Amino acid sequence: MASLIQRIARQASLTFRMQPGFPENLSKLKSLLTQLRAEDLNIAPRKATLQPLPPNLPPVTYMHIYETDGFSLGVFLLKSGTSIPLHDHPGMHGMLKVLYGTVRISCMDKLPRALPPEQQFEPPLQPREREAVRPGVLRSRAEYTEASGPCILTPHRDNLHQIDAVEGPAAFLDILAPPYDPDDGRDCHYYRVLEPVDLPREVWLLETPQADDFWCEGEPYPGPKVFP
Amino acid sequence: YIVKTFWLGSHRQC
Ligand SMILES: [Co+2]
Repeated sequence: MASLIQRIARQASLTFRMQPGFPENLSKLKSLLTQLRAEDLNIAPRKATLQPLPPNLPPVTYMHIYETDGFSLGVFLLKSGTSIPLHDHPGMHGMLKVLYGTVRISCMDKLPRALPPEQQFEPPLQPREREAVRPGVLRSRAEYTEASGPCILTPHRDNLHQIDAVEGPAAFLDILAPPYDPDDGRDCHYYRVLEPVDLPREVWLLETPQADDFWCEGEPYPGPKVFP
Repeated sequence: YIVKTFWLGSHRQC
């Protein structure tokens, strides 16, 4: 009777309210996301324009569906050739389900050891950046479509990720638990992975401001609404 | 401008 997106929201609320019952609830939530299709959200797949992106439009947009104190639920829509740059989710669980298109998701974690003095990167770092670089581990980098299962991240594993739209636009549904809360110490930090002068392998990470060419704007969510 | 969002934290929305 209830729409699939309402059932997902309900199950997310039960799951994220590890306490007893959490794994069975998380498994049921993943099984619901595995069934989700773009049409269940009234989102038609978007295909490439083959035109350059003008400076006034954002590379990525976001449709909000619902949020509680326990989780946030929405859809990111990436235009051709865009990314959500490498970022973390402090103390946070996250799920992602591709709705259309193909994304490449690179998954890493922060490992603190000092950079060895002889160590060298290309492009070279400024002195303040050499002091700030920290070790990380690159755990996976694979492509996902709507036929893949959901991708999961936790506070302790795969907590850093980068999402690239592959050969055209792509969109995914995300669940984040708890949501970000900058006033409470849970913000979104961006990072650069540095190339010195396969998986899992050790890398070097540099926290960095949000890129000048990345931002995300809201757009209306067209699908069935989540009701209290 | 900076907006505090549930989905991307402190986000520069421009
Ligand atoms: Co993320």
